[PDB]
Amino acid sequence: VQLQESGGGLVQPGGSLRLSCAASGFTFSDHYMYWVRQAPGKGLEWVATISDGGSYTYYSDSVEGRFTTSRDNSKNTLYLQMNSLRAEDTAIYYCSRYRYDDAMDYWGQGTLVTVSSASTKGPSVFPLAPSSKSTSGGTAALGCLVKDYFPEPVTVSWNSGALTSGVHTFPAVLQSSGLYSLSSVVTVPSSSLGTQTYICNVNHKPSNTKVDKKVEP
Amino acid sequence: PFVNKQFNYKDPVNGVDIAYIKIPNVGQMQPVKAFKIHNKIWVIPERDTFTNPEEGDLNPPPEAKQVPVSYYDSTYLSTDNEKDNYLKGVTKLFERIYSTDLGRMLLTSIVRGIPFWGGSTIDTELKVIDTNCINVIQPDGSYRSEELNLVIIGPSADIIQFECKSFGHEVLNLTRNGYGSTQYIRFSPDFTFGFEESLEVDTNPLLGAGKFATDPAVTLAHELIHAGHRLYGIAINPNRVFKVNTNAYYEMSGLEVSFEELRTFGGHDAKFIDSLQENEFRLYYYNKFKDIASTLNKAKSIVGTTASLQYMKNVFKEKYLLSEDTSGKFSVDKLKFDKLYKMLTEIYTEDNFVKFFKVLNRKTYLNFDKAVFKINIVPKVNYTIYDGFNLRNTNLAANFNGQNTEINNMNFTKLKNFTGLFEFYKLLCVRLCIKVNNWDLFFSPSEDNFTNDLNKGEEITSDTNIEANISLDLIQQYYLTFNFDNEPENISIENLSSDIIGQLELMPNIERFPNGKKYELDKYTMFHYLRAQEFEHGKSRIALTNSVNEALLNPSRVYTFFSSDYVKKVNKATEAAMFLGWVEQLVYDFTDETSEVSIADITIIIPYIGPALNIGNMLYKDDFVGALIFSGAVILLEFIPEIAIPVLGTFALVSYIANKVLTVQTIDNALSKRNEKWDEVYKYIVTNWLAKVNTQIDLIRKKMKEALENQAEATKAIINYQYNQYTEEEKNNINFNIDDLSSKLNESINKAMININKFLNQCSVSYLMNSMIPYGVKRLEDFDASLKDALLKYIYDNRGTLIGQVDRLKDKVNNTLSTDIPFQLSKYVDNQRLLSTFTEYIKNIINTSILNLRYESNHLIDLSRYASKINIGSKVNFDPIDKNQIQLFNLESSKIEVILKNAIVYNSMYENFSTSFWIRIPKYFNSISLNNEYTIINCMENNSGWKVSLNYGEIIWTLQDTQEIKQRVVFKYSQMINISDYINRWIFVTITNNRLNNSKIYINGRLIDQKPISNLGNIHASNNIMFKLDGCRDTHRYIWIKYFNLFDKELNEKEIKDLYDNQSNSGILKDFWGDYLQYDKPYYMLNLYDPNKYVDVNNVGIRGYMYLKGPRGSVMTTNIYLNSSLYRGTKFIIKKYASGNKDNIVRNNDRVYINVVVKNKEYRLATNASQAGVEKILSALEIPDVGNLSQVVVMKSKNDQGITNKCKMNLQDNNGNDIGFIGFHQFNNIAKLVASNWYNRQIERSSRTLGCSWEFIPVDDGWGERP
Amino acid sequence: EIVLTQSPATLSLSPGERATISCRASESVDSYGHSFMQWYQQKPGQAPRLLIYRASNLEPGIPARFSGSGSGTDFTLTISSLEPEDFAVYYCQQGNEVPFTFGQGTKVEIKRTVAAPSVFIFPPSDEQLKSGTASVVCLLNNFYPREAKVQWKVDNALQSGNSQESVTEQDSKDSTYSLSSTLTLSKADYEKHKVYACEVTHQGLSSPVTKSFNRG
Ligand SMILES: [Ca+2]
Ligand SMILES: [Zn+2]
Repeated sequence: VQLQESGGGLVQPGGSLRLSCAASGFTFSDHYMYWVRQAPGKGLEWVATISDGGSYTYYSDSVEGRFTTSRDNSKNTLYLQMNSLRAEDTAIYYCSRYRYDDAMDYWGQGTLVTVSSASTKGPSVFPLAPSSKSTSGGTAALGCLVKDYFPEPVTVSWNSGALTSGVHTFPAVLQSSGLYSLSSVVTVPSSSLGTQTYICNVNHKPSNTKVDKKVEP
Repeated sequence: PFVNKQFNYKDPVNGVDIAYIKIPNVGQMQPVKAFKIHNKIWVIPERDTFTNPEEGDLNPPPEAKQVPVSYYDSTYLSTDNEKDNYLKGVTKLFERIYSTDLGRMLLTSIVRGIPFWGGSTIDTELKVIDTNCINVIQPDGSYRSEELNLVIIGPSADIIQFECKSFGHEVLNLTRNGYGSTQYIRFSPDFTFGFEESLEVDTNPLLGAGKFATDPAVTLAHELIHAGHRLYGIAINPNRVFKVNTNAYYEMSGLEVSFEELRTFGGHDAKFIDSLQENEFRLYYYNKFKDIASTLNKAKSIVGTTASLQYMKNVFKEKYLLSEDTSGKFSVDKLKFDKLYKMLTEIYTEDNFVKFFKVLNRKTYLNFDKAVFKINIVPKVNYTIYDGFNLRNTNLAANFNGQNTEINNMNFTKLKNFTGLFEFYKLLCVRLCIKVNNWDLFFSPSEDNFTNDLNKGEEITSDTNIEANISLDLIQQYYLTFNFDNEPENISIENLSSDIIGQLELMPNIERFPNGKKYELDKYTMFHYLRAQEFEHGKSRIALTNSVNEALLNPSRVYTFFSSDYVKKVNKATEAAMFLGWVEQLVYDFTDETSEVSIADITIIIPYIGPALNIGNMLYKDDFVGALIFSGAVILLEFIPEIAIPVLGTFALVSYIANKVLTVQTIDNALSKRNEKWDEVYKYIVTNWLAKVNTQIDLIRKKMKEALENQAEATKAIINYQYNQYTEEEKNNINFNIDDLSSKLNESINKAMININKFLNQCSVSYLMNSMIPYGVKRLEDFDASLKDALLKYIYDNRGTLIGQVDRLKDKVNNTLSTDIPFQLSKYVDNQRLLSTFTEYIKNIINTSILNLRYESNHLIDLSRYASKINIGSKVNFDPIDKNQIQLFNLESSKIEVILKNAIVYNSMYENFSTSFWIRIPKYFNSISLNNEYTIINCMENNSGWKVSLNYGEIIWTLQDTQEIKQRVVFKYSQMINISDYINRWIFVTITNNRLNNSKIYINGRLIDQKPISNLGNIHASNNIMFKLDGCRDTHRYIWIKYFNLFDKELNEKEIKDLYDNQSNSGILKDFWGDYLQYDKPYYMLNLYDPNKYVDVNNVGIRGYMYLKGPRGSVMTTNIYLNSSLYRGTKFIIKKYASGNKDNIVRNNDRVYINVVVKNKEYRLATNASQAGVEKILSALEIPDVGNLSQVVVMKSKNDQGITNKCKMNLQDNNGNDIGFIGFHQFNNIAKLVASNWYNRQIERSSRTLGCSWEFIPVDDGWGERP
Repeated sequence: EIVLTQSPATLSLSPGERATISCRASESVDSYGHSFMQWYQQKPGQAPRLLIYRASNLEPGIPARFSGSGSGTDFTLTISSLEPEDFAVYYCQQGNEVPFTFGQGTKVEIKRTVAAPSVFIFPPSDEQLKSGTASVVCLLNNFYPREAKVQWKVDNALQSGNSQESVTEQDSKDSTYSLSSTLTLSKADYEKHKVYACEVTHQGLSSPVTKSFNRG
């Protein structure tokens, strides 16, 4: 019994965007629907509440007059119209159902929204080569520098998601260039090294950039 | 003194007034012995065997007449004695009619209305019509011809078919062109009809039981009436009939009712003729009178007499009340005519005669005859000229007793009705079959019968004509204008040939109705439920009565609408000293089962009607009452009539420039003509109502009487089947006369019947009132609307001409058209029974609502029957204790939409109107509610309309039209206050309005705020009333609402006050919030004499005592509210002691235990009553350790009298005498709680708040303090 | 704007413990005899999950260890016996009146026996060098607690400002952390030095340790 909030993407400062949360598995036309946002690694925020029949709306002072919510009950959809965006609108956006008169009980995955003047740019991928003056024990580590990319977010997996244990993927840091950068490491046996190969799958979905990097001495 | 000679049949011929006479005949007839009882009036005491030459035999016809009752005696009236009886009988009957003021009149009228002259193929000249005479044979053999008005013959083959017959012409229709011709009434005073009444039980309680005989005087009058019309040549053509539908399973196979006959009967039958038709006739005969006047004027010669042309002319001047000028030119005075015509057609009526003879008589031709009796009115010990059958100073002068065929049983010999019981019928079946007798079926007039010109525009002039009911007062006024001699003479006339040649006036032509007639049906019909109840009928020993038919398929095919309890109680199994016994007990059971009784328009409901006739509608089982509240009387009707008032035709006025007087005369003429209009439209509705609705109710009424009879007989049988098996022996030991038994149950049945009459009485009116009249009143209120426009545009346009009096005239037009003229039924009906049911129904301000929203049998509905549709939202909440209490949440799906019927709402309806509802508004809790106004009841179409709204401590009424422009009233109330009358408590809102005045708003029947709305409007009548929280910016908010109402008028102070107490339920005790006080529910106690204290126990047991201590705290939310803490102190639970009442609501005078909650343990509140002093110190004792201590309290909400009151708990000793009301002693110490008899005394003499005034506070989300 | 002040700021606690989290409102949160206080568990990267609604009611399918309480302006969420899996930001939310607000959250951190890091050092990829910049990556692998000093030394000369640290979460087999220090240098500068090393001091290390290389 889920919902499914899509729409988002890289949008210019001053630009406008439409979010669309889809609903099924419960009589939608009955419940009040809510919009809650959360900037990347910050507090949660209430954005908008809309009544069941779609005639009453509440918005937090922050986005009042800039945003609008509405609903097409017969299509089981909820909507967030979003105009003259500012960088402070950068956040994941969650739609939710409010079971009367208790709480926001059901939530969606949440689509990402990004406001900035900057161009989409794909990540370079460099290896991090396992020295090599190893050993020992155990236990040698290797990985990937996935550098110079924007916006978030990149996704790393190893050997097509076959190797996952002993893997660490760092969060992205915003460099002084206004680009993102992260690294991906993995502890593996000094033994299986010239024998078992290790590849480093890398996906920047905002650029359509797939990179499968083979890390080796 | 009307008939001057006493005649004996054997008196010899004299050729003056006892002579053998010849009569108009097809070919040769040998003469008959007649007697001339009065100038112009002859009697032939001989079976009419000669006027209709195509009735040979007096034997019953080979295929029988379609007539409920018929009689055949080919020997009747064949001997001399019989004739001589006949002669005397008719005589006496004339004297009886003549004895009454109205009879003196009709009789004179007749003598006087001479058949015209007439024949003359030439313009200039008058000649007598030969068929209007007779030849009187003298002793010596010569014959002399005589003019003649009226002959009474003995009857034809069907003895009781009494008719008026004339002789015709080749060209002229002598009875329908003002001419007239000689009437021949077939008649007899030797038989009369037996019928059944069931309406006189509400005035004469101990009335007969069976049939009652019609008084032969009335019948004779009846036929004379017809004779009258036809003598004046004003009878309504009989191709002109009141045509009935005839195809439905329930509709009457067939039936001819002639408009003439309707007019003739008079009373309410006459009222089936719409006005547009009544006028057509009148104009037609007026014209037919004009033509006579003008023929007169043309005549310069007279033939066949020794009389003078002028004498003869003047004969007619007097007949038709023509006006003579100076020249001898005659003409017709509309005015004079109008009256004569009113007297012949509206005053000479069967009904009026019955007012005069003061006898019991059928009430509508529709009350079908039921049997035929032989009577003998000639002996004075039997029937007198003045009292008829109901002889004064005897047993019979009482409750139409003379006419009860049982009671006066030596005076009516019963006879064979020649029409079999199913000579005419239809067959009604199921997918078993029965014959239902044609005459037991429903009469259902075609719509065709009801015409009008309501749609016709009219041009109001200054000329325009202003008109200008039939009471006994009025007739007196007629009587007195009557000139009662100068009786037209007997004049000598030239002989006509020995044999007057003439055929009877040829009638239709009317066809034989098709004879049942198969109908295969899906339910059991009510005819079937009725046959079940019959038997049987019947000797050996059947009769075992049983519910759930098939009974039919026996016997004992004998169903009853009674309970197992009775069905069991008579299907034993009982002798013999136990019979005596049996019987009594079965006079009780019957009288509880039949006297059973049980909304505000149908006060009195008869529950067992549903099961009797399977009403009908007849989905089961018998919770008929429920279905009857739900839908209206409309469930009874077998067909639902169509109410078709068209858009009323508007006025348009003639402007008379530069003229004052003809301009104001045109206004006044306009306004008055309006008044006619409402009469016109109303009347029509009454006429429609009487014929299609009241009829169905009168038949069910007849049918309920009949079941009650069926049941009584079925019982009688079974008491007698048993009795007969017995002693017997002794037998001659328990003498028991079923005449006493029959005696009892008819008394009994009577007592039930006054109930059922009442009940169905209320049904008929209520139907008329709330689903007939309204459809009309809309149309009027609109016509009104547009005439106002039209009149004020008239004043503005002619405003210079009117200079001095414009305002005086805008005020005239504006007051008269703003007032809804009042429907008075008394103005359209003559009937005491109904008029007083209607008088009772108006008395009640709620029957007149246009919206009346009650929860009934699982649905919210509108008991006023205006609302077309009620949509209830997905999350509307009904309070399961009292479902009338509706909870609305701030969801858009917590909403109730009421949509009014289209052709019942009219644009100008919210100009003088009002609304009431009880609301229950929770405490406002949150800052956003400080400035937030929200609609809750919305009645607005595009910016115009009315709405009710709410804000922080406010209820708001708002009016707005049609482009401006609001006014607005406010109730205001605080949330900073200790105990509020209003916060979260049930309060009763009332709003009144008045276009030319102010909106007022009332709270619990106290006027609060008023403001002028006269600035406007006008307002736009919205189809839609939407109950919704519109705009409330408090997510969690909600309201309770109940008994919503809408009135088409401005309720006055005393009306709303009343409204206030009628909906208060003063019988049920109430908690602090105003909800029903319930048993087994923890309450916090508030003493009103010291509201700053709560209750406490110092010690449990009898060493301890309860007491008031303080303070209570406060509750508050900074800025929003700060009230007295309400959930404090020790808790009370009202525990049931005795009840009945399946339920949980603490009612006035309930006896209860009171438990006190101390540290989550329930304790019982008691005192030692023999504690010296008046005040008994109450304590909290271990529930089981109470013992014989006084602990029973009477819960109270009134006293005595019935002045309401807040002293709740009267405490009683285990003997039943009062101790005191529970209160609190103290100026001495320590406010302990006492039962004090001083209270009981004090309440009698004042209503002031006392130490015994408590309120029970339950926890409620609406108050929301935390405990 | 009802402000929801939530304390403590952070809250580190070993399993099976008691986990009081205190929320508090500048204005009331009560209407219609209901405190409209919600509580939310949010693990990283996932939609908040409702725990307790109306201050005191437990959401169907949430376990007993969680329990709500309070009323008015003072609510409190307790975890009867913590888990490892109950490291999370936790949030209180008032739904009494608009503008609905959340507290600023409370980070449950999991405890354990101090863990020493395995530490790893990474010379800049040949292809990256010829791109313009060199990035030397120093990895600390699987340690606790999170507090650590890590200076970059280049010819045992200290560098500062020219690097950023990044840290994982508690990879919740062991509630352990992992950090990467990332020194960014220009082609020009990086090949006018020889010996590169990061050096780490940490509670689990008896004396600082250094990871080193020269170019080749
Ligand atoms: Ca009239
Ligand atoms: Zn008649």
